[PDB]
Amino acid sequence: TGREILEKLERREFTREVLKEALSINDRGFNEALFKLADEIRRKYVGDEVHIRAIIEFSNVCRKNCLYCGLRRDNKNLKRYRMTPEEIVERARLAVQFGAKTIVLQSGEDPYYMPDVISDIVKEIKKMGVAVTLSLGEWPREYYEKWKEAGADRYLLRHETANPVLHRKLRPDTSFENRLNCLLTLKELGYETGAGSMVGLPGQTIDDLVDDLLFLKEHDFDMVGIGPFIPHPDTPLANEKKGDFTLTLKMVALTRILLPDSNIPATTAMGTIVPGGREITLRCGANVIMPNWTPSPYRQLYQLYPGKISVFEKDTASIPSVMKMIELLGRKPGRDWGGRKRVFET
Ligand SMILES: C[C@H](CCC(=O)NCCC[N+](C)(C)CCCS(=O)(=O)[O-])[C@H]1CC[C@H]2[C@@H]3[C@H](O)C[C@@H]4C[C@H](O)CC[C@]4(C)[C@H]3C[C@H](O)[C@]12C
Ligand SMILES: C[C@H](CCC(=O)NCCC[N+](C)(C)CCCS(=O)(=O)[O-])[C@H]1CC[C@H]2[C@@H]3[C@H](O)C[C@@H]4C[C@H](O)CC[C@]4(C)[C@H]3C[C@H](O)[C@]12C
Ligand SMILES: Nc1ncnc2c1ncn2[C@@H]1O[C@H](CSCC[C@H](N)C(=O)O)[C@@H](O)[C@H]1O
Ligand SMILES: */O=C(\[O])[C@]1([C])[N][C](C([O])=O)[C]S1
Ligand code: SF4
Ligand SMILES: [Cl-]
Repeated sequence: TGREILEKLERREFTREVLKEALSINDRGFNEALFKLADEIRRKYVGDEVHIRAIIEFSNVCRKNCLYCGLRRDNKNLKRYRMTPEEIVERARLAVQFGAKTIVLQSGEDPYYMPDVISDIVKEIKKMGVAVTLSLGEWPREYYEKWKEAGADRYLLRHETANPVLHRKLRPDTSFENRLNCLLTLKELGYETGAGSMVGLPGQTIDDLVDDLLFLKEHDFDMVGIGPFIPHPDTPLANEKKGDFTLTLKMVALTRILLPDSNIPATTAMGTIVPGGREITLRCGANVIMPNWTPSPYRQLYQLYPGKISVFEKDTASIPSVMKMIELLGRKPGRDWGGRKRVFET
């Protein structure tokens, strides 16, 4: 029964079977109660502040060939771009002028910048008195060390899928073992570390989703980014089914229940698959939003999946828009960098 699974979630009995059953029950009443539980846990542990992370997608060049991703190297039907270091720093400064307290630098795995150009950019942005998060993919330990010395605070490296077999199939350049080793290295070097997964990948099962939740709980990540798989027409997965929004939302809710003090974004992919999806997600366990700060004419070229929102508006619209969102949700913008504030418990 749903009521018993809720009770067990409330008492923190996070067994495999309780998670499977939560993910398998499709009853509306159960789902709504699960979302209310996550919302309430969010409020109690991380409060009403919604932390704004301004993301600059500074290059869409990638050396990898992930099957799901529109930036994969085999996609010849994409105009590739690279922002200059000066452009990146000045665009970051503009976001800080607009009130961002974290700058996220994201790219394809583009060798050009690595490691020294990144280091230089990080140092310049850190002078602005904000947190810096990197989301650059898999690189040697030495690169991660250089970036940490340069002042980077956080690193986002979604684990994608905790099924090693599925991982290697979808990400043929690498492996789950490699991805995990990167995540462990980042944690050792003192980054606030983010992981997370896609929901509704071709071949992914409900037991796989359970294993994603258990993986996340085991390593106690600071941030967890979850969104649905959205097929891209210039990829091998073009004809596969999109991930289900509701199931994805349940994954966010369960993540908050499992990791009550973590930082959990309402991802752009959630807002792409359903109009108003980020706002829903912020009411079902999430506490972070990542407005797109990539400038025109590049923004529209950073196409991991189609239909991405925030492309038609002026390139400074997103920060004001999320501030309006936060207000209409009855929430508050973050006052500090929004680092993880651990609540030690039993
Ligand atoms: C806004 C709609 C529809 C509400 C509605 O329209 N219900 C009828 C009117 C009720 N009023 C009290 C306004 C008047 C009553 C007198 S009347 O004469 O109208 O009958 C309600 C119906 C179900 C609600 C969600 C679920 O909970 C799950 C979840 C819990 C989290 O925590 C917050 C997020 C989320 C997604 C909820 C958001 C929102 O809250 C929803 C969509
Ligand atoms: C960038 C330009 C020119 C002046 C400038 O370069 N300003 C640097 C401000 C730096 N900070 C954000 C760190 C100040 C924090 C002050 S605070 O008292 O909010 O802590 C300034 C002038 C007016 C400012 C907007 C309005 O105000 C309304 C609104 C308030 C929100 O809040 C943040 C978003 C928004 C849209 C503002 C963004 C930005 O800022 C604007 C465009
Ligand atoms: N088709 C698609 N649908 C939904 N999310 C996708 C997607 N393609 C990629 N993503 C997400 O986009 C993220 C950013 S890729 C850029 C960061 C870095 N190269 C890296 O891979 O870590 C990936 O973590 C993945 O979860
Ligand atoms: O999960 C995240 O941190 C990011 C930044 N959100 C992006 C999206 O498109 O939803 C991809 S990773
Ligand atoms: S998911 Fe990241 S590493 Fe993989 S192809 Fe896309 S940009 Fe490159
Ligand atoms: Cl961050």
